[PDB]
Amino acid sequence: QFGRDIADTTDAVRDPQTLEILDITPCSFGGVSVITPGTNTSNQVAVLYQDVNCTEVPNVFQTRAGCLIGAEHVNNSYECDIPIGAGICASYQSIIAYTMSLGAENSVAYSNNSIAIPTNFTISVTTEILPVSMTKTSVDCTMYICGDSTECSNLLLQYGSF
Amino acid sequence: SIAIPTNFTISVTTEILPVSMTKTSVDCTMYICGDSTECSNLLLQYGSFCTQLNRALTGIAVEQDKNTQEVFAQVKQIYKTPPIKDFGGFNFSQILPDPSKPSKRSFIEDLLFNKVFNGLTVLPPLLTDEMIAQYTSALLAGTITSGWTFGAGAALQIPFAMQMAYRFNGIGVTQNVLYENQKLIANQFNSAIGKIQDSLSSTASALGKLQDVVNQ
Amino acid sequence: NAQALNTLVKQLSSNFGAISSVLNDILSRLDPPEAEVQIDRLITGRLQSLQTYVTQQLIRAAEIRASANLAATKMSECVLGQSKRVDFCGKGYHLMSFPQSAPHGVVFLHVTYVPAQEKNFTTAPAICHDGKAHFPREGVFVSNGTHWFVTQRNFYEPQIITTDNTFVSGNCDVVIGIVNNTVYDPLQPELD
Amino acid sequence: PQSAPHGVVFLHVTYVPAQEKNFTTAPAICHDGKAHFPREGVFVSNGTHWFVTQRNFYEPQIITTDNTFVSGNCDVVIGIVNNTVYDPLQPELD
Ligand SMILES: *[C@@H]1O[C@H](CO)[C@@H](O[C@@H]2O[C@H](CO)[C@@H](O)[C@H](O)[C@H]2NC(C)=O)[C@H](O)[C@H]1NC(C)=O
Ligand SMILES: *[C@@H]1O[C@H](CO)[C@@H](O[C@@H]2O[C@H](CO)[C@@H](O)[C@H](O)[C@H]2NC(C)=O)[C@H](O)[C@H]1NC(C)=O
Ligand SMILES: *[C@@H]1O[C@H](CO)[C@@H](O[C@@H]2O[C@H](CO)[C@@H](O)[C@H](O)[C@H]2NC(C)=O)[C@H](O)[C@H]1NC(C)=O
Ligand SMILES: *[C@@H]1O[C@H](CO)[C@@H](O[C@@H]2O[C@H](CO)[C@@H](O)[C@H](O)[C@H]2NC(C)=O)[C@H](O)[C@H]1NC(C)=O
Ligand SMILES: *[C@@H]1O[C@H](CO)[C@@H](O)[C@H](O)[C@H]1NC(C)=O
Ligand SMILES: *[C@@H]1O[C@H](CO)[C@@H](O)[C@H](O)[C@H]1NC(C)=O
Ligand SMILES: *[C@@H]1O[C@H](CO)[C@@H](O)[C@H](O)[C@H]1NC(C)=O
Ligand SMILES: *[C@@H]1O[C@H](CO)[C@@H](O)[C@H](O)[C@H]1NC(C)=O
Ligand SMILES: *[C@@H]1O[C@H](CO)[C@@H](O)[C@H](O)[C@H]1NC(C)=O
Ligand SMILES: *[C@@H]1O[C@H](CO)[C@@H](O)[C@H](O)[C@H]1NC(C)=O
Ligand SMILES: *[C@@H]1O[C@H](CO)[C@@H](O)[C@H](O)[C@H]1NC(C)=O
Ligand SMILES: *[C@@H]1O[C@H](CO)[C@@H](O)[C@H](O)[C@H]1NC(C)=O
Ligand SMILES: *[C@@H]1O[C@H](CO)[C@@H](O)[C@H](O)[C@H]1NC(C)=O
Ligand SMILES: *[C@@H]1O[C@H](CO)[C@@H](O)[C@H](O)[C@H]1NC(C)=O
Repeated sequence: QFGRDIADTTDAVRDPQTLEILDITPCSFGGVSVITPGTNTSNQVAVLYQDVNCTEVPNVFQTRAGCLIGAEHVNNSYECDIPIGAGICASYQSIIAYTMSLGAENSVAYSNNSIAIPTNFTISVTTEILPVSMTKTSVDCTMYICGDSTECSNLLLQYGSF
Repeated sequence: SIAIPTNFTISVTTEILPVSMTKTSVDCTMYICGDSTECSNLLLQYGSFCTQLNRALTGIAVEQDKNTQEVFAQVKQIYKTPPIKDFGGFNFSQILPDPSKPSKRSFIEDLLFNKVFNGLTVLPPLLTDEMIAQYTSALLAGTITSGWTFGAGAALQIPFAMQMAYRFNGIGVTQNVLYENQKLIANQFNSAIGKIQDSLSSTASALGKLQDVVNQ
Repeated sequence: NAQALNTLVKQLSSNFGAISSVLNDILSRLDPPEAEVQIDRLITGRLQSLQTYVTQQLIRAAEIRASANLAATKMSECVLGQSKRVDFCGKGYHLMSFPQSAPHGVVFLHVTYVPAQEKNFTTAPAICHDGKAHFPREGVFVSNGTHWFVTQRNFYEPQIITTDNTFVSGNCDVVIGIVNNTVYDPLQPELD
Repeated sequence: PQSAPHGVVFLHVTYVPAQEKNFTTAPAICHDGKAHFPREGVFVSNGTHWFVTQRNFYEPQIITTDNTFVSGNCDVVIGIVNNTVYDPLQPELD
C-alpha cells in the first residue's frame, strides 16, 4: 500500500481506489536569504530562495542554488563580490547576478629555448594577522545556577559534580 | 665504508587529503515540531537554543567555502598550457584536461570521481567542482611552464628540460647527470604516470580519507 | 566571544517549562512539596545552557591554540630567522618579518622579494667548446640574440662565459639542445 | 595537484636513489704535508685509485686543487690517507 525510501521515510503511496502508485515528496521549503550591497552604498536588495523550483515562491532569475529576485543575469563574468553559492556571485552595477570569474586567462609564451629572467626587483611588506589568545573567562556554579539560594543549591548537589 | 648510489628511480607517490565536507544547514522551528504553531510556542520558551545552533552550523558552513579558498585559489591569474606539448620528452596528457572529457576534467580526475527530505537541507558549495579543476589546471600550467617562478611573483616561463636541472641541483645532485640521463628520466616518469593510474583503475582501497569522510 | 557571554545571560530569562524565570518567585508562590518540580526543570535547562557554552568555548580554545601554535611557528622561522620554505610567510621570496603587538594576537610584516621587469632570451642548457660539454656552476645561459652570457636565475647579471664559473662533463653528443660557442679562459691572456 | 570530490590529491615526484656500491673512503687527503678536504661530496676509492664524487650519485673525478680546499695540518685530523693531489696549472706551465 505504500513504500519507504530509507530511514523509515514514506516516499510512495498507491491509492487503492485508482490502483496507481504515486510518489510522495515534501513540498518546497528552506531558508530565505537577502543579498545587499551595503546600507550606505545603496538601498536596493535582492531576495534569494534556496533549492526551490521558482514557480510558487511569492525580475526573476533561476540558478543552481535556487532562484533570486532583485537581480538581472549577466552573461559577462566578473570577479566575485557577494558569494551566493553554486558558482554565482552578485555585485553592484542595480544588483547583477553573474557567473564567478576564476581569473585572468593568460597563456605564457612557452618554448624549449625561452627563459624569462627579471631585470628588476620590488620589495613589498605583507601584513599577516594571527590571533594567539582570547579573553580569560571564569563562571561560578552556586551563585549563577541558583544565586544566593541555599535551598536551590541543595538540589544542585544531587546532580553530583557536573 | 661509504655506499653511494649509481642509479636513481623516480617514483610518483599519491597523497590524499580532504579539504571540505558537505555544507549542511539545519532548521529548528519546522524540525523540532514541524508546521505546528501550538508546538512552536513551547519551542521558543526555552530561549534561544536553536537560534545559535543555526548560527553555529552556518558559521562552519561558510568555513568549508573558505577552506577550499586558500587550498586551491593560490594563483593570482589563470594559466593555460601551450597548444604544443614538448616538455623534453615528458608526457602530461594524463593530468592535463582534455576536450573529450567535460572541457575541464583530466583523465585521472575522471577516474577519481567515478571511483567515489523533510527537516534537513544541504547548501551547495560556493566553488562548483566543475571549475575546481580550473584552478588545478592553472596550477599545473604554472608548475610546468613557469615552474616555481610563478609562485613568488610574475609567472616566468622556463623549459621543462632544464627546470628539472634546478630541482636536481636543489637536492645536492649536479645537473650534469640529468641531461646525460634525460631520456631515461622521461621514460621513468612516463612509466610512473602510467602505473599510478592503473593502481586505482580496476580496484583500490587506498582512497581512505576521501571515501570514508562521506560515510560518517 | 562577546555574544557567547551575552547569549548566556538571556538564558536566565527562559522558564524552561516553569511559570517564572526568576528563582525568588518560584520560592514565593509555590507549595514547597511541589516547588522543586518547577526548580528541577529550571536547573536542567540552565545546566544544559551552561554545558553548551563551555563546549563551544572548548572548541574555540582548540582552534585558537592551533592558530597560536601556527603563530609561534611563524615567529620561530620567519622572525627569529629566514624561512627558506616558500610562501610560508608572505608571497614571494621571504627575507624576514617584524612582529607587532595586537590586543589578542600578533601581526607580522613579511618583507618579501618580488621580482619584476622580466625579459625573454633564447638560451640553451649547455655549451660545447672543443668537444667538451660545459654547464653553469650557478645560474643559466642567456643570449641577447648573438652574444651569450651567464646570469643568476633570479636577476639579470650577464657575464662572459668562463672556465671558472662553469664545469665540464661528458661529451657534446649525450645532451640535446646544446649550442656551439667558445668558452673564454683567463689563463691564456696571462700566459701570453 | 588533482581535484577530488571533497579534497585534493597530489602526485609527489620523488628522487629515490638505488644501485648502491660500497667503497673505501677517507675524510681528507694529505698532499705535501697539507690536509685536503672536498668542496662538495666525499672522497671515494675503487680499491686503489681515489676519486671525488657527490653524495647522491657516483660521478668519480680526479682529485684536483680546484674541487678541494686545504686547511690545517696532516697531524690534527685522524683517518687521513696519504695520496697525491693533481694540480691543473703544472701542465700549463710545463
Ligand atoms: C627598477 O625599478 C625601480 C622602481 O621600481 C626604478 O626606480 C625608478 O627609477 C625612475 C627613473 O627616473 C625614477 O623616476 C623613479 O622615481 C624610481 N622609483 C623608485 C621607487 O626608486 C629603477 O629605475 C628600475 N631599474 C631598472 C634597471 O629598471
Ligand atoms: C639505471 O636503471 C635503469 C632502470 O632502472 C636502467 O635502464 C634499463 O637499461 C637496460 C639496459 O638495456 C634496459 O634493458 C632497460 O629496459 C632499462 N630500463 C628502463 C626502465 O629504461 C639503466 O640502464 C640503469 N643505468 C645504470 C648506469 O645502471
Ligand atoms: C659546433 O660544433 C659541432 C660539433 O662538432 C658541429 O657539428 C659538426 O657539424 C659538421 C657539419 O655538419 C659535422 O661534419 C660534424 O660531424 C659535427 N660534429 C659532430 C661532433 O657531430 C657544429 O657544426 C659546430 N657549429 C655549430 C654552429 O653548431
Ligand atoms: C704519507 O705521509 C705521512 C706524513 O709524512 C707519512 O708518515 C711518515 O712516516 C715516516 C715513516 O713511517 C715517519 O718517519 C714520518 O715521521 C711520518 N710523518 C709524520 C708527519 O709523522 C707516511 O709514511 C706517508 N705514506 C703513507 C702510506 O701514509
Ligand atoms: C471502484 O472501481 C471502479 C472501477 O473503475 C470505479 O469506477 C469506481 O469509481 C471505484 N470506486 C471508488 C470509490 O474508487
Ligand atoms: C560606505 O561605507 C564604507 C565603509 O566605511 C566606505 O568604504 C564606502 O566608501 C562608503 N560608501 C559611500 C557611498 O559612502
Ligand atoms: C520547475 O518546475 C517546472 C514545472 O512547473 C519545470 O518545467 C522545470 O524544469 C523545473 N525546474 C527545475 C530546475 O527543475
Ligand atoms: C546570454 O546567453 C543567453 C543564453 O545563450 C542568450 O540567449 C543571450 O542572448 C545572451 N545575451 C544576453 C544579453 O543575455
Ligand atoms: C620573446 O622574445 C622575442 C625576441 O624577438 C620577442 O619577439 C617576443 O615577443 C618575446 N615573447 C614574449 C615576451 O612573450
Ligand atoms: C602520452 O601517453 C598517452 C597514453 O596513451 C599517449 O596516447 C600519448 O601519445 C603520449 N604522449 C606523448 C607525447 O608521449
Ligand atoms: C648584446 O650584448 C653585447 C654585449 O655588449 C653587445 O655588444 C651587443 O651589441 C648586444 N646585441 C647583440 C645583438 O649581440
Ligand atoms: C625546440 O622546439 C622547436 C619547435 O618546437 C624545434 O624545431 C626544435 O627542434 C626544438 N629543439 C630542442 C632542442 O628541443
Ligand atoms: C679503478 O678505476 C680506475 C680508473 O680508470 C681504473 O684504471 C682501475 O683499473 C680501477 N680499479 C682499481 C683497482 O683501481
Ligand atoms: C677503523 O677501524 C679498524 C677496525 O676497528 C681499525 O683497525 C682502524 O685503525 C680504524 N681506522 C680509523 C681511521 O678509525
